Amino acid sequence: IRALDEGDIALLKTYGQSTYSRQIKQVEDDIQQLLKKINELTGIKESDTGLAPPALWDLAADKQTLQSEQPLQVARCTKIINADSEDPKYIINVKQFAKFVVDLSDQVAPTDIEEGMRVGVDRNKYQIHIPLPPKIDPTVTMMQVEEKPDVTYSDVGGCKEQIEKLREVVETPLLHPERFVNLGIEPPKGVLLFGPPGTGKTLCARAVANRTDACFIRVIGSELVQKYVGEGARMVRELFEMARTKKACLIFFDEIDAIGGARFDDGAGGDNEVQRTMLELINQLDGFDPRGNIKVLMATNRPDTLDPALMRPGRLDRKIEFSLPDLEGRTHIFKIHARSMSVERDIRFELLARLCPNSTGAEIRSVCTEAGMFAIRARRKIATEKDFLEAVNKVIKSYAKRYMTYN
Amino acid sequence: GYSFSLTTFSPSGKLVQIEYALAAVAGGAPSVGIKAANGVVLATEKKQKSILYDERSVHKVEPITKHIGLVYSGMGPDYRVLVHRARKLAQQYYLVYQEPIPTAQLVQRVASVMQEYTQSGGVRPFGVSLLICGWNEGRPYLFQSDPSGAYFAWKATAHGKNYVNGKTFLEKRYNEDLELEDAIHTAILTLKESFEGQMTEDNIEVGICNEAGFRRLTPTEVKDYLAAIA
Amino acid sequence: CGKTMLAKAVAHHTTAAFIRVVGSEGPRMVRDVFRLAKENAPAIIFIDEIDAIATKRFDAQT
Amino acid sequence: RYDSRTTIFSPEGRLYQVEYAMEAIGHAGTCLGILANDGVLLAAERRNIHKLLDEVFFSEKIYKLNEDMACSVAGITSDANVLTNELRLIAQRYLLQYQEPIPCEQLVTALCDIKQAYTQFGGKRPFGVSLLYIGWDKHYGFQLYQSDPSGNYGGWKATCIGNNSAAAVSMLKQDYKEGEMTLKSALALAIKVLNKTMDVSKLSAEKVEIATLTRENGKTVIRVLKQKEVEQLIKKHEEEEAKAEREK
Amino acid sequence: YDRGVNTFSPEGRLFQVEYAIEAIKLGSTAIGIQTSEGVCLAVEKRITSPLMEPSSIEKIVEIDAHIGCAMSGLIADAKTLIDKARVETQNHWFTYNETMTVESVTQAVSNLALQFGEEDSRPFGVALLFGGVDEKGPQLFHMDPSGTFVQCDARAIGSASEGAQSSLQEVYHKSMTLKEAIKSSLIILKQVMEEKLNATNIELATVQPGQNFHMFTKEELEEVIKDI
Amino acid sequence: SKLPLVTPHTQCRLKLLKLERIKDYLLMEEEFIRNQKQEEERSKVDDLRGTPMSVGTLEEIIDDNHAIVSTSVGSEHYVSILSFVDKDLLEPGCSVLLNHKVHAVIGVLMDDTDPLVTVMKVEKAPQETYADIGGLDNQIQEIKESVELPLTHPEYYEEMGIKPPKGVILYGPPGTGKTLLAKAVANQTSATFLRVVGSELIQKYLGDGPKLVRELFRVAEEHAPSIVFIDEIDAIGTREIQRTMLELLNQLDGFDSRGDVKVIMATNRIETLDPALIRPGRIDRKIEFPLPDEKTKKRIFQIHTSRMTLADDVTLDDLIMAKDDLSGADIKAICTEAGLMALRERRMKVTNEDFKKSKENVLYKKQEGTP
Amino acid sequence: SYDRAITVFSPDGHLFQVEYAQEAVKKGSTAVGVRGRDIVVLGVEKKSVAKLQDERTVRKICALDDNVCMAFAGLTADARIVINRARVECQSHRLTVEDPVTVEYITRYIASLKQRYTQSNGRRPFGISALIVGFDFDGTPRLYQTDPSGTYHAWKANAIGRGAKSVREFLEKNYTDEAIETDDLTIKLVIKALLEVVQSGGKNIELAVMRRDQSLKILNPEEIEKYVAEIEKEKEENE
Amino acid sequence: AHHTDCTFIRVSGSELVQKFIGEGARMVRELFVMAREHAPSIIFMDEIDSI
Ligand SMILES: Nc1ncnc2c1ncn2[C@@H]1O[C@H](COP(=O)(O)OP(=O)(O)O)[C@@H](O)[C@H]1O
Ligand SMILES: Nc1ncnc2c1ncn2[C@@H]1O[C@H](COP(=O)(O)OP(=O)(O)O)[C@@H](O)[C@H]1O
Ligand SMILES: Nc1ncnc2c1ncn2[C@@H]1O[C@H](COP(=O)(O)OP(=O)(O)O)[C@@H](O)[C@H]1O
Repeated sequence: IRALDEGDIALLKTYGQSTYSRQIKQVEDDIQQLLKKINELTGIKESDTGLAPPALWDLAADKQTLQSEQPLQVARCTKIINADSEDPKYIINVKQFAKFVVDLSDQVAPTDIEEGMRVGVDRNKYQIHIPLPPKIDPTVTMMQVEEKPDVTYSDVGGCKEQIEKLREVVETPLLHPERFVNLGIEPPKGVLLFGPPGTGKTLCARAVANRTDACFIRVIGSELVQKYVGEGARMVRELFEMARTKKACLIFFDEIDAIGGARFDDGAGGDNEVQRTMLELINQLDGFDPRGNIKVLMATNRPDTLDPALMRPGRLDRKIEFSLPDLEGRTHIFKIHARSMSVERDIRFELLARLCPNSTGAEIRSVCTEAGMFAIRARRKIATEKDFLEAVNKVIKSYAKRYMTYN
Repeated sequence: GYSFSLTTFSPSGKLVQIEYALAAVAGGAPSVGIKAANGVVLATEKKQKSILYDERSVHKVEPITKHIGLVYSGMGPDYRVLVHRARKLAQQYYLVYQEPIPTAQLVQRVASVMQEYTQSGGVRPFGVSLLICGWNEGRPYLFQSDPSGAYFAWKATAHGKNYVNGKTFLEKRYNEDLELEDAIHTAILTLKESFEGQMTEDNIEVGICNEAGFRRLTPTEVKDYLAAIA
Repeated sequence: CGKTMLAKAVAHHTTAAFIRVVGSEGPRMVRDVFRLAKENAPAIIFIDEIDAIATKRFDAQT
Repeated sequence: RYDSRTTIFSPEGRLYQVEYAMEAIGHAGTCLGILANDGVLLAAERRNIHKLLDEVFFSEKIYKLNEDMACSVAGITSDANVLTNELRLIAQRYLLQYQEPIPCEQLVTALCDIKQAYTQFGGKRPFGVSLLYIGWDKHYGFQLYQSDPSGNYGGWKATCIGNNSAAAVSMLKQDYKEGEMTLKSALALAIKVLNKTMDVSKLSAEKVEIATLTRENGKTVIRVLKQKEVEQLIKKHEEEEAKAEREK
Repeated sequence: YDRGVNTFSPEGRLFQVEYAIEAIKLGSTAIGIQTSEGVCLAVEKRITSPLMEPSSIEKIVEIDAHIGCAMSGLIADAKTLIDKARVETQNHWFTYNETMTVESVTQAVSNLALQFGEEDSRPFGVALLFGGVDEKGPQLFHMDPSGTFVQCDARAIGSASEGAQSSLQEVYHKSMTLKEAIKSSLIILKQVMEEKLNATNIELATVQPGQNFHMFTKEELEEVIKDI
Repeated sequence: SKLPLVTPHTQCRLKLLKLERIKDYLLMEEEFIRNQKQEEERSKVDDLRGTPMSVGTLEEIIDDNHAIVSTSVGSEHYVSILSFVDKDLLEPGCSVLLNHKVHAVIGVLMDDTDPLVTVMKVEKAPQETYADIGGLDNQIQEIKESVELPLTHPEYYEEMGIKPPKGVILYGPPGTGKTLLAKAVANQTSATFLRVVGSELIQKYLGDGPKLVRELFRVAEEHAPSIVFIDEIDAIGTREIQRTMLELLNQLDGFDSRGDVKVIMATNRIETLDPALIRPGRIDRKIEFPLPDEKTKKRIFQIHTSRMTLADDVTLDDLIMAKDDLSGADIKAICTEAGLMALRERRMKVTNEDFKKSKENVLYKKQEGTP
Repeated sequence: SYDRAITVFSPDGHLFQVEYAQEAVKKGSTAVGVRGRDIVVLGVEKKSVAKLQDERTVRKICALDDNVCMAFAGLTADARIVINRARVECQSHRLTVEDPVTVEYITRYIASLKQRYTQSNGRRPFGISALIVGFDFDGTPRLYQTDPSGTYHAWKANAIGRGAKSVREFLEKNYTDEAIETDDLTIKLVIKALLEVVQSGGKNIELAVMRRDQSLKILNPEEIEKYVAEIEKEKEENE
Repeated sequence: AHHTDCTFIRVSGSELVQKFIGEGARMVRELFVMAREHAPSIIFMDEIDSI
């Protein structure tokens, strides 16, 4: 067949039109052009700024302070010359700018200034006047939780021994140091949590963080693993320094299997960098210099995978096992999950528990939720035992999900 | 590539090991075989690494039967094992049928053994190209077999080092009504073209099949053709 | 035998700039050396023992 | 690796090695069994192209299993030779046992079965040969069969394999004839398809090898076409294309 | 250390037949109980469709008029093991005229199981439970692809064997009547494994010392269904 | 803002009337805008921030009105904060406007960094709707119950005391409409849509994978009501790649409270998925996308051929019939190629035979292999 | 330890190569067998005679006994091999055993052959499944299916091949628990199933019938089209 | 590309491979990023069979 000659497309797009074509495409072009005219007439949209509610701010104090104070630059202090201790002289490093020899102000005092110490300095004389806190890496400091999760130990089901033994280490010495000190015992400082996925390890971590009352820092595998070498080790250094700053602190590592992988060499050097980061960590937990009042929690799904030095007691003193819940534990967690719902009073939960196979607590919450959706899809405001049994069937058959290899 | 194993196919359908064998072929000794009007002439060079090598101690043209002459491409030891097999096969045919083995049929059996070595995963083919001259029922025959198990009939051909020049030579320097003497002259001429360095009675050896019988040239006759001629 | 000598001598007598890469040194490298050659209009590229990369093509396995 | 050994399936279950054997057959010389009645033919043009080629047998593609059986060759040369020898051996077994000619389908199935058995066991390379059969037997008379490396066999009235096999079967399905399409029309159509598939203008006689089976005296004869008959066949096809030109 | 059983790992474990235990796991479960009254076996069919003949799946078999068998894993290898057990019983009885001890049947099947790297294929990916009687006692035995076997009073094999085994352990004692052990097995299989009992996907086989006939339970499950 | 959707598509005067209605309204816009104080506030603040104002980064806040700011030269300055700056809008990493002379903080600048995830924020869902999908009713109710109802009406779940489901996997043969359904649900509830294609989270850099997923969840929670789509999760789903899996799994299940962001993950090889990523706790909703049946195929044919001019002779049933051999994408392919075939022979009105040969050719190109 | 072989197991215990054989069977065409009240019927589709091809030679239905018949779907080369083995086994069993062959014995033989072919290194398994219908179930009809895993089962009605997922459900949709009175009705149901052919034309369906006492019976295309017409008349009742 | 006035962008399949995971995906996606930002254009993958 011959190709579409220009006349052929012309007649194709002319003969086949309705008697409306011209009007409605012209009207559409007017749509577009009138839209553009409206856009150019209204101008661009104001992106604006901060400017808190007008009654809140200003005062002549703002401009007076702006014209009276000094925009101090920030400099690393170094090598207090201390040549005669009547005027000591200091060295400062203005990053990517310069290095200066300076003195204190009439306000600050020599005892207030230490080496390093990240001091502030004026802009033209470069005289030092302000004590500034050290540079904590932002991607390390946002790691502090700053908000307790809405979970308590009562929400954890079945694992009475596990929660007792973990509270013995992460909560009891902080709450009651007298028991340990008057008996003259040193409590453990490292707890590892291991078990199958979905057994409640992260839930126990959430409960601990809610009941900690001290500085609690979560840690995730992705946070430590930077791209550039040594950077993850650097962040862990800053993290442990931050923990030392707090009067006691709790450190939680979630899925430490991401970094704690056992060292291997013959794999053309292997991952190595992750091994270097976990090596800086393995030193920080217990190396030179005492760790301090830093109690540390790790949870992982592969306890055997971590490097043996990380399993080592003195850094991981108490190891806890979260196994698949027993019948009593299944009943307890079913009660706990059913507390929040609007259900029948006569739900015989232990029946549902004994219908459950070796199901983790995540499965229990899932089947409870599936009962919730059954009730909601039925529009009923009460979840019934029939809803719970359909939920059990759905969840269990879904997990179970030719297959002629069977018997 | 697909050459470390002999019993597998490549995605394009090639069994790379056997063209590797053919690459070993044509890297060996140059040799040229042509068919004249009456007889068949096969010529091959004899040039060793050092002058110490007494070349007459190692013949290259071998009579399978009194009516069959055989030449190879250069793979010495593989040629020897294959020529032993060919001699025994010719003897079996000679005794079974009470008649001498046909040249084409002899080449068929030799290529059949060749194919037998082109299978399994723990053996390799003999990377040898075989030129067979023979007389059968008053007709002269020149055949060529290759390690793949295939065989063909050539009025004239050549293999070994610098074989393309021999091919062009026998393309323009040949006609099917050549006499035996002129056939040997054409053979030594294409040998001169293909070979590097001069030759004497020492450096060439030639076998000629005539319908009465086959015979390998004495080195003196080889010099008579190669030297003082052409 | 003097391949590199003679190429270098040709480059020195001419206004060319002599870039050299040995074949034992993937395709990104080839594109980079060609681009580098483009940067100097009369430049000359020399590949040393290119046979290793220019051997016959067949069905490749690994 | 899956493709390295014949006994390993793909995750989809396909076998790579026999597929590679068919793509090998893709390189084979064009050869077909043509559509004929009261006769059959196996035309197989020779890929051999060189002046000093002797072609002393005058036949290297079509092999006569017996005076009522002929087979074509398209595949590995040595594999094809050993396979043809095995065909003659199997026919000899059947005849010596029965003193009756072997049926076409039975012999074809026997060869394809031993081929499948060879492909099935490990440490062994599949026979990279496909082939065609032209025969006459008691049960069905004139028959043309096609067989592949996997051991698959089938009946085709007109089929072609080798170089441009798809194109050949395509124009065979294009100008397909049936019924009164006798042996001579089969020669004409084979000449047409050979000229179309081959790139040679005025296709040369020596480049093509043709054979045909015809029931003479009830004892049958298989004649492989000599130079002269091919010559006037090709010349007649050339003047036939000239006649087709004359219509304009 | 993946090619076969002829490779030893640094911990000594052969990294081929652990996958045979895992192949035991993928198969449907089987339960066996050893009681003084009789030895019983229960078996789940995992029936794909009702168009299937339920008896066609031979996951419950009769080795001999004094011994029955159930098993989990691969069905073809299981059938081969069952065939050997039957021919071994036939030969030993026809020659010696003494009853084959069930333990001896386990020994013979295990000796076959030791034929993948011990002579001159692959481990038989199936675990078996035998329940039999003899002139000296009614017994239940279990064996695995590794060729080891053990005497058990209450054993569970196949998929989800852990929960069923825990329930079977908790319900079992040495003085159960066969009726109570059977009923406990049925209620356990009902609660944990699939669903309420039905003749289409579950099968039972019991053996008593004085009963060489009707080694199975068939077309009488009705009295169970209403009274379960 | 965007135009209304005119919903006749055949060329009829109803389409016209809707159009000139729209023209009327935009013309009133033009009229109104063409037919055409706080100097105290400006004279204080916008004169205190004397032009020009530099742009820098906030690092830390030390006092109520004192903070550390870096600039593009990399220097660090302890400066004061003027009272009008919203303190709650200030955090480490925030872009801040600064007085040129005294570097004093004079306001927060709305963020214009993190370019890549800013691009994958797409938000350009409106090309489809639940209308554009026909016959996937079971899947529609499932995903509505899982992700759409909790976003539109979380009241039911909060009243029930239910924490809503927090993960959905879609699976099935390709071309069944998983991506279309995800885009459609993104359109139904106007919550911000996030799409990231599978292998694209796999990166050469060791950190870039987990880092990319972390920043994607960060931006998702920043947009608050959001839906994140990972198509071909198989590319990651089936140490470094496993570490990205661990990051995603913990972002799903792990510490902190995720809130409102929903997760849709589409796979073609669900059975090859690793057990960890299919979390019973998180992923409680697995939605299969079977190959369309006769009714669904008919619906897809009507939907796709609806916008095409059709002849009378088209008997859709012979196109619908045979078996469930193909998906919706193949149906769109048949419709398109039938359009081209009608075009070649110069029909702007496709006929039945066009679709017949179109389906035949598609089935030819569908699968392959030697007999 | 991934599959890479036939005699090694994946870490979860599955043998992947038998699954690959199952997939190879899934690539094959449709094959739906049933057993009726007294007769057994079979219908094979997707003949696709390629004009120059003559359909008869391929023999999509093969009988190897005094009375038993069906081909094996998958790769037809393995089908012919197992056809030869079935011929040899049935003839040998009839000649050697005191009583003639039964369908159960031949089904077990085929299953054991497939298993013994699978259970070794360097031996490619038969990637073909089959549906066996026999007469001598003590003078009753019955149907078996054979799976390349070396496994055999006994169906009332089964489907394998490209439509295995579909037609089986179709069977589950309407396989009447009432034994099919007027087994012609069962043949009409088989024809309705064959209307679900890969080409769905129904004009090239090759059908066989055997009444559990008769020998092999073959249905010609015109008489099969008669049953197709009866099925179409039944389908047109929806008006 | 010349006659239809659309822009020409060429990237060979051999250029696609690269020595690192996560680079071919990135390079293809950004190749189509140039494709979209150039607007009317044609994308060439010479020797796509290499991948
Ligand atoms: N013993 C339990 N009691 C109450 N809730 C539980 C229990 N085990 C699991 N859950 C529920 O299931 C989830 C389990 O997650 P978790 O196991 O902590 O993750 P990970 O395995 O990554 O640590 C929790 O959100 C919790 O709500
Ligand atoms: N013809 C020659 N005359 C002088 N020196 C030579 C000659 N050929 C090679 N050389 C010596 O060999 C060295 C390397 O030679 P090179 O140019 O690398 O040859 P090729 O390129 O063949 O390897 C040079 O330093 C040079 O001194
Ligand atoms: N049920 C359906 N309704 C409408 N269109 C569909 C349907 N199923 C598939 N499609 C077509 O297929 C394409 C979507 O394919 P999809 O299955 O979403 O891709 P993926 O497999 O990558 O998720 C769309 O172009 C759409 O037009």
